[PDB]
Amino acid sequence: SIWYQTNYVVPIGAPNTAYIIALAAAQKNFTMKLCKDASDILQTGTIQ
Amino acid sequence: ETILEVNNVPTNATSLMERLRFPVSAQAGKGELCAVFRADPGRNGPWQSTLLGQLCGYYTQWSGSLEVTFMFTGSFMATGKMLIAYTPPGGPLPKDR
Amino acid sequence: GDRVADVIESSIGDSVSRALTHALPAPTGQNTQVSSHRLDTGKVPALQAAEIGASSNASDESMIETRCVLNSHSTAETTLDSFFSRAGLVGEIDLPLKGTTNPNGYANWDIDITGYAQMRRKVELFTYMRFDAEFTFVACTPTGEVVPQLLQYMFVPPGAPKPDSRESLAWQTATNPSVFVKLSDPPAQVSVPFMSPASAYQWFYDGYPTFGEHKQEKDLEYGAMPNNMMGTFSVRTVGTSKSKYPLVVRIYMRMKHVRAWIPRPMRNQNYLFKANPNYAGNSIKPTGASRTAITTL
Amino acid sequence: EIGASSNASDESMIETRCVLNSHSTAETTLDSFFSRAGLVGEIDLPLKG
Amino acid sequence: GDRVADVIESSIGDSVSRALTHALPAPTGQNTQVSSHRLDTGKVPALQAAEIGASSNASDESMIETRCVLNSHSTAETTLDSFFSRAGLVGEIDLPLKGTTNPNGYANWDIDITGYAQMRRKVELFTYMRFDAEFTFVACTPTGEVVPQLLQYMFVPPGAPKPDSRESLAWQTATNPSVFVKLSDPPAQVSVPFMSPASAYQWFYDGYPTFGEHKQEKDLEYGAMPNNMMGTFSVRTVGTSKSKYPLVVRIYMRMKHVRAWIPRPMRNQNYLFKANPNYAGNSIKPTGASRTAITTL
Amino acid sequence: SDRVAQLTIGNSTITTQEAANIIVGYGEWPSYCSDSDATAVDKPTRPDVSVNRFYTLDTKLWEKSSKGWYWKFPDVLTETGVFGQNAQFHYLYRSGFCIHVQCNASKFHQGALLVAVLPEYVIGTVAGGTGTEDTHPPYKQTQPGADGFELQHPYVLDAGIPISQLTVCPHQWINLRTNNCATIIVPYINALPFDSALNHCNFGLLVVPISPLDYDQGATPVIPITITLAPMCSEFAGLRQAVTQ
Amino acid sequence: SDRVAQLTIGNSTITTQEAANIIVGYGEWPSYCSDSDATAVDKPTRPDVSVNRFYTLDTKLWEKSSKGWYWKFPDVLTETGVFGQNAQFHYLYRSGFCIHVQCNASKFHQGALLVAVLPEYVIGTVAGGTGTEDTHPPYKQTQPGADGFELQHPYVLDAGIPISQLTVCPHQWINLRTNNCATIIVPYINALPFDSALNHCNFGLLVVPISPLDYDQGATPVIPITITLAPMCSEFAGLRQAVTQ
Ligand SMILES: Nc1ncnc2c1ncn2[C@@H]1O[C@H](COP(=O)(O)O)[C@@H](O)[C@H]1O
Ligand SMILES: Nc1ncnc2c1ncn2[C@@H]1O[C@H](COP(=O)(O)O)[C@@H](O)[C@H]1O
Ligand SMILES: CCCCCCCCCCCCC/C=C\[C@H](O)[C@H](N)CO
Ligand SMILES: CCCCCCCCCCCCC/C=C\[C@H](O)[C@H](N)CO
Ligand SMILES: [Cl-]
Ligand SMILES: [K+]
Ligand SMILES: [K+]
Ligand SMILES: [K+]
Ligand code: NA
Ligand code: NA
Repeated sequence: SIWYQTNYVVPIGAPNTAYIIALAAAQKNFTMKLCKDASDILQTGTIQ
Repeated sequence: ETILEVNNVPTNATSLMERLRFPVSAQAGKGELCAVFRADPGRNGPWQSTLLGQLCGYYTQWSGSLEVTFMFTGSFMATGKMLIAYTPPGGPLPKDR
Repeated sequence: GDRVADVIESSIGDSVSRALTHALPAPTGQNTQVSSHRLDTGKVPALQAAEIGASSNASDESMIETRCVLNSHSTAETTLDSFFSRAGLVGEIDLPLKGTTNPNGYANWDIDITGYAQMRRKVELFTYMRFDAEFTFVACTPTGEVVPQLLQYMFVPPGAPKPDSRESLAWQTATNPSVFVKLSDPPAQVSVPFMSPASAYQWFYDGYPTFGEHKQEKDLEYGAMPNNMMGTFSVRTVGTSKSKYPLVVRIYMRMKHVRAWIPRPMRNQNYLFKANPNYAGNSIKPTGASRTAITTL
Repeated sequence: EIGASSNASDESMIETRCVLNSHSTAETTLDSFFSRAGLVGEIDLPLKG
Repeated sequence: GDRVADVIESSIGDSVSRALTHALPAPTGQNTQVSSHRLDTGKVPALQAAEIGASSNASDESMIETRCVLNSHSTAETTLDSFFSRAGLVGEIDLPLKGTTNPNGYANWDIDITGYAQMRRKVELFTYMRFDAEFTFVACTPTGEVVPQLLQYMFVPPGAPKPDSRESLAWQTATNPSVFVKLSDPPAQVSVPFMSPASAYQWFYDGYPTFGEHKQEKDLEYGAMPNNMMGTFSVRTVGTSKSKYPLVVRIYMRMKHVRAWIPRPMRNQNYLFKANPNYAGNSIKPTGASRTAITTL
Repeated sequence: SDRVAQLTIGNSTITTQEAANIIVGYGEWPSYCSDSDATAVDKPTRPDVSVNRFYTLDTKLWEKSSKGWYWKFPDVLTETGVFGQNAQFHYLYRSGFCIHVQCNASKFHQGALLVAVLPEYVIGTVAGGTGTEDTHPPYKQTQPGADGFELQHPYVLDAGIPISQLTVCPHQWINLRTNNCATIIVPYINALPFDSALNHCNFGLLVVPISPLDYDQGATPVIPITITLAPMCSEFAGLRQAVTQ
Repeated sequence: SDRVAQLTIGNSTITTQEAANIIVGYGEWPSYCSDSDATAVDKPTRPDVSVNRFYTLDTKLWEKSSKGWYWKFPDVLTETGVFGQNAQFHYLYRSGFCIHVQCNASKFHQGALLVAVLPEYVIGTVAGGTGTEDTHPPYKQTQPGADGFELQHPYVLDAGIPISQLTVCPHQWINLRTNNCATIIVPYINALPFDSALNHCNFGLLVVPISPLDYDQGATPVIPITITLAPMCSEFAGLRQAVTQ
């Protein structure tokens, strides 16, 4: 969860709204196991 | 790192790009909530936009720490302090800061 | 750095589990030593105090005059692998033609071995078990007949798409493991590793899988251990048209490389439901046979 | 903006304990991921077709 | 024993207070060194950042061209003992004949030195103080006259019976310390040790002496520190009949062997009550003199 | 010299002059989790004395007709003292326990209680009596808290297993002519290094009369059974707000 | 490299890119109580990470007319998290604190806050205005809890002493053109080795605007001041039931 600790403050002349972009990844202690098929199958009918 | 669609709400083709970023703006100083999302990387939701989430889908089990890096794209003259929290299992969605 | 004495001298953090007992090799039954009469005060092997919680330490030698016996009787058949590494039935799957259940030519079986009492009672002697397994699939028609029919078995782990028809795209099986075999071939057989996210499977879990209020409607979740839920076993006749024959697939499991912990009382009432110890309250029977009087055979 | 992923680790963001991680990375090798047979073609040979 | 690493490597329990500063001997004011012109980039002694919380580190030498001055001015008179070891008035006790207050020939004074502003303002410069003291008792009639009268002063610690009359059995003083002296004698004088149950007396205690609800009626107890309550000072004319003369006893205290901690802002509003910092809200005055304009003297 | 004992831990001490030794479950003492068995990365909190101490939680009355009772651990303590608070504020918990069940009478009373610890004590229901209804026990029966719960069918431990074999678990007996208490030390038992104190009960404590209480008219008829227990080597991790369930 | 900082303790991390160094009160770091200074004999509990962490307790709005506020320690925390629980269950407590006051604006706003720590901050009353009435401040003014309390007469700190000399106490300034936070580390200050977290506040935290907030119409007018603090080296003793006062 993300909260305002203080406030977004800006002087006269600058936009009152701005955006944040989030980038995610795994740390070096991350591993996966038990190989399986993905939940999605990207085709509806036969692919021609 | 790949882009996490925290803002996974718009669905019309013309607004899909808006899912890639979320906003902040001047508030009332009441420690207001900006956004929330589950941290489960292989669950439906924001993480599906990430390569990690997709690769995760080919494995039944996973283990490890995750990291989310937030980049502020407002103007140079904008300042602010945000509190980002991670609530371990069992804790319901925090009602306040 | 630590400077106050109570901190220096504390045992907070000792990770070594102090053990009061240790295993000894015992490949054969113990021998008997010669003994003679003992007419003594102070020494009293026969007298015990069961309240302590331990079993009697009295032996043959101290209760009667014994001879010497060199016992070479082996203890090998009572090892966990000896007791458990024997294939038993753990699942039956029907694939009928004209049917109420699976008339569509495929079937999904949630992997749970608690549907058959012989196997179940044996594994429930322990609380936690860790092992590898060999699965064998015996297929035939309901009369025990063998027909020239090709089948596909697929292992679908939690999260993989379960097939919903004989023609599901999921049968492409690009990542899940599948076995293609004919009914005319010998039974298919494969090895399976220990797959739980936990260090062991546990036949008993006194708890709930999630947090929250545990209201009457979510009471069916008491005892549900996702760590034991390995997925689904799917089978289908391999074709775009319905099979000409009704089939039955019987699944046998043989455990190997077994480890077990925390023995418990063995089931003495009939089982009623899978993974749940409910018993019929109106038909509570004694554990064994009964007689008319305690002074009569 | 630099183009690199964050270099921050658990140890520097919270007080951590020592954990000896023996979890294997073997199943995520290319051969592990790809050396599994999957369907790539279907060919029909009908009679009346 | 400790085995998990976080326990071994933890600093829980470090009793050594890591100190960033240390005292240096400074018996005289610092000297001035010769300096010359500096025409440099990068070096900027004059510029500071008060926000940090520290005082400026700039010195005479770096702001102007200075000569050498050997400063032998002593710093001895500004030590705590120099500042505090001077007797000041801390109590006055009246023993009138025909009176409203003490017409019975004895008086009890609760030891509290906050009744006189000169002494009080000085000790309140610090939060905690530890010291020994020399008490001097100056007695005479209200006109400053000396009469041939004998008095008894008794120190009554908390818990000892306070006298309730000139003839109280408590004046037997078998254990408490008493001083018998004539008004004609020089002032009585004694040494007193540091008596608090705490390591120091504290002129400020932000708290309550007891647990419970702190309702309006028990708000007079906010700030009451029993650790500062040393008892009662009792005085009586030594006789079974009323004295022929009205008396006044003035109590002077001279601290010695002083230690003090935590300096604080000095009182700038008149005192109103003993051991309580109340001030008159309607008469809040500036700390000092004022003028008509900032550009005029 | 085996009949007499003192158990001191934290700011609490227990004495007994009619003991029957002490049982250490499965032959091993409680210990903290090793750096190799652990998996969670945050530094744990080990409150020590404030939580590893004796808590006296409940008293039951032994009657000539009592069926027996059970308690679940750590459930019995989740709402008590500093231990409870820690169990509520943290996702992860782990600890051992020293259990001391008390019951004294007179040299003229008689009876024997079986005191045992059963790991993963899953409760079953009577399935609608006929065994056709797949019912489940309610939260108050699975996690009864400090009050414990009375057994409906002791012979099958309300779980379809024979109480006659419960002695395969760590246990002691309180046989009135012999002793007035049972003491059992239990290490942390689970297939995971840490777990939730709220969602999972690691074991159950059973106190069941096997030889009924008896005495002649005129002898004190109120014979209480009191339960005292102490967590040992408590560790907590995964801190957030307090949660009761 | 003095303007940038990271404070990490427990499971909490604070960052700032406009700092002004760090003040360590009276030149010394918090430490645990030594075996020679101690007097109580029970073994203390030192919860560590579960209580020595950053807690964000309150946000005030800085207005062009604000007078200033104060908070009392450890009062602000007695009802929060695992620290609060420990403070309630134990008679004795002791700890240091890391205080981090936050306030950012823009390069076009201006103003300066004085952030200081005053030990034994005894509050006085205006004595009925005339100074003839010996009144006392109510519990809610002496121990205001997390909300803090607004100064009635900042010039005399509501205690008859000059705020002009408050800089003789550990302090920093938040001067908007320079920094956006103040960080002060405070050791345990008292004339006793341990004391009650409930009956005695060891010091007060004052945040007072000395140069008023100002900006032109159109610039963000809501300028919050947030208070975050972390106990350090917390120790508790004298365990019994929980008490709130
Ligand atoms: N519980 C047991 N079961 C079978 N054989 C045993 C057992 N304990 C000891 N032995 C055998 O007896 C010998 C040890 O006798 P002792 O030194 O008196 O314990 C060994 O060589 C073992 O083969
Ligand atoms: N704060 C001070 N007040 C008075 N004299 C000082 C002070 N600090 C240093 N000195 C004197 O200056 C000498 C040390 O100079 P320095 O080594 O540059 O600190 C000593 O011999 C002291 O007598
Ligand atoms: C190609 C087909 C392969 C078939 C794959 C079989 C995988 C079976 C894994 C063994 C799992 C052991 C049993 C685990 C749990 C119990 O049955 C119940 N869930 C207990 O609740
Ligand atoms: C034979 C007579 C001897 C007289 C004995 C005098 C003992 C005086 C002890 C010095 C005490 C120092 C002052 C202590 C506290 C303050 O006055 C106030 N209580 C502050 O609230
Ligand atoms: Cl997930
Ligand atoms: K043998
Ligand atoms: K490793
Ligand atoms: K000098
Ligand atoms: Na014996
Ligand atoms: Na400078």
